[PDB]
Amino acid sequence: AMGSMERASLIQKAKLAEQAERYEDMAAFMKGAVEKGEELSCEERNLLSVAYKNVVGGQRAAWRVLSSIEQKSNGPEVREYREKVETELQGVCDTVLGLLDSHLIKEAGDAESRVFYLKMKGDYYRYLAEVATGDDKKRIIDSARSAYQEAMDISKKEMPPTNPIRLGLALNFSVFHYEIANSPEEAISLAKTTFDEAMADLHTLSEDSYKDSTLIMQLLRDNLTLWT
Amino acid sequence: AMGSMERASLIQKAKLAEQAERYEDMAAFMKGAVEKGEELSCEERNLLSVAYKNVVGGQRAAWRVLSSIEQKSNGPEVREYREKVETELQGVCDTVLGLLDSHLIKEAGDAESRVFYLKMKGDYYRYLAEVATGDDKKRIIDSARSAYQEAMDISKKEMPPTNPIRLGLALNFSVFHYEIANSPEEAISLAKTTFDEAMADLHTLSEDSYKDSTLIMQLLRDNLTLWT
Ligand SMILES: O=C(COc1ccccc1P(=O)(O)O)Nc1cccc(Cl)c1Cl
Ligand SMILES: O=C(COc1ccccc1P(=O)(O)O)Nc1cccc(Cl)c1Cl
Ligand SMILES: [Cl-]
Ligand SMILES: [Cl-]
Ligand SMILES: [Cl-]
Ligand SMILES: [Cl-]
Ligand SMILES: [Mg+2]
Ligand SMILES: [Mg+2]
Ligand SMILES: [Mg+2]
Ligand SMILES: [Mg+2]
Ligand SMILES: [Mg+2]
Ligand SMILES: [Mg+2]
Ligand SMILES: [Mg+2]
Ligand SMILES: [Mg+2]
Ligand SMILES: [Mg+2]
Ligand SMILES: [Mg+2]
Repeated sequence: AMGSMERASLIQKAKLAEQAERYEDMAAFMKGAVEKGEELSCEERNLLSVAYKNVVGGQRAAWRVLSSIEQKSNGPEVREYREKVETELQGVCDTVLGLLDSHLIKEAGDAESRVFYLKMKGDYYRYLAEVATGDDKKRIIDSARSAYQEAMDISKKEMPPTNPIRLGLALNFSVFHYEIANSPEEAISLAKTTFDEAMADLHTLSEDSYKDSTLIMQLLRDNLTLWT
Repeated sequence: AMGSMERASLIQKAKLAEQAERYEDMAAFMKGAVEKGEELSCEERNLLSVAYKNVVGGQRAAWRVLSSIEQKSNGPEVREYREKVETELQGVCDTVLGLLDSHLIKEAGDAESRVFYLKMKGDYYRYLAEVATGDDKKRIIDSARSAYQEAMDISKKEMPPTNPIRLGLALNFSVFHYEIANSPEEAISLAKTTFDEAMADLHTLSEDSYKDSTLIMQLLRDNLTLWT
């Protein structure tokens, strides 16, 4: 439906939608912008991520409420409605994964863009894994793992240890280990090594970069406190 | 789309949607329940009102953000996007007004139901008036006024001055006077008389009814403080 709107108009309206807290509209504007076929700038990548993270975050919160009610009950209505919300969540994840596969990741050559998109691929397979069961669950977990791992490999080679995208990737991959992969030790090791290597590199930063990096380091520390 | 689902299943899912904060789903379930053609119980009327008030409240907040940006700017994008949100808001209001006209109000014979629905009719024409301009604005304002006035007439004849639906009607009609009809004196007079007549009737109430009534009386007092 966004095929007739200018790329720049879609980006302008995504920013308006963010100000209005209209995240479904924001996501649809950014999907239309991606579908124009041009690469995204750093600012535009962040708009894309904010839009979908807010949409899927609402779905995940709803799914958890309904799943909890369903588990306590264990007619068909609670299961039906949890399945409805689950299907819509899966559809959002599949949409984001589709944009990354057609063709954001393959055209992303710079480390900052390529790591950003592979982290997104990890995150959306992670959200699919949260609602998956059984074997099907295994291949989805492995897809998340693989994406995160490729992102980590590039990030370690190409970015300093305080880079916020590198930090955010390591934070989310640590959460994947603790919450999805049943690997709390790997989660704790990753978060601690990431924190310590960032701390050692802070001296190289300006006041503003220091604020950006320490904000995400505090998230790693909050998890380490939750986990130990 | 809800024609195939049982009335009781729609009500059950509206309650699940409320717990999950999925207000658009809640509204669609309650629209389907109304369209079954049976009258609504007190609990079901409240589900209908909560669902739509949350949906339209999100739209009104967005519309205000976009309208403010538009006014400060005074390309077409801000106006286009404000018009999109405005049209969707109007559509929600027209949907609610349609349910009241087909056929909730005409089958509502008891004072508690009839006042509830006429207050809703007042409120949704009020939301249409907030975004209307010009003459068209006049007939919409008069529709809101007329609905509120019929509700007030029944409420004064049929309900005690502490009844929460009577109190809530008077609160919203006072807001209509102050914010829509440019009649701050009528707003203040209504809120003050309503407050005083409720205060005089509190002695007749149980502990729980007293809590219900004084909660809404505090809203009247908060407005009187804002307005004087
Ligand atoms: O509360 C959280 C915390 O999740 C973190 C924390 C650190 C890094 C990444 C995430 P997330 O990508 O949101 O799972 N996420 C969240 C956000 C919205 C809805 C729901 Cl149900 C959840 Cl769990
Ligand atoms: O902040 C309010 C206060 O509105 C009142 C106050 C007392 C009675 C009735 C109402 P309302 O029916 O929400 O206009 N409402 C509101 C609720 C959601 C979005 C927006 Cl923009 C608004 Cl203005
Ligand atoms: Cl359902
Ligand atoms: Cl490339
Ligand atoms: Cl638009
Ligand atoms: Cl009747
Ligand atoms: Mg063009
Ligand atoms: Mg049942
Ligand atoms: Mg399923
Ligand atoms: Mg490239
Ligand atoms: Mg580099
Ligand atoms: Mg039936
Ligand atoms: Mg422009
Ligand atoms: Mg218009
Ligand atoms: Mg009747
Ligand atoms: Mg009576």
